[PDB]
Amino acid sequence: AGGGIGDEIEDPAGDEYELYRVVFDITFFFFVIVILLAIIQGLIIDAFG
Amino acid sequence: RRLTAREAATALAALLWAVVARA
Repeated sequence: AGGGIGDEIEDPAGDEYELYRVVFDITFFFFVIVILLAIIQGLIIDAFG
Repeated sequence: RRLTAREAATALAALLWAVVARA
């Protein structure tokens, strides 16, 4: 997605579990995308170095 | 752990160990 699931869900603004879903989305987004693609980038970067 | 007052009065221990506002 490049942006987490949030473009590929129902809108979570319904009252039940809104904040629960939002921490879920943002935690998923942050952790997997930025940290692990950065791990990959840094690995080949350190390889050239 | 209680919606509106979740981060505040529902769980202050984890709110102090970390500082989240949605759990």
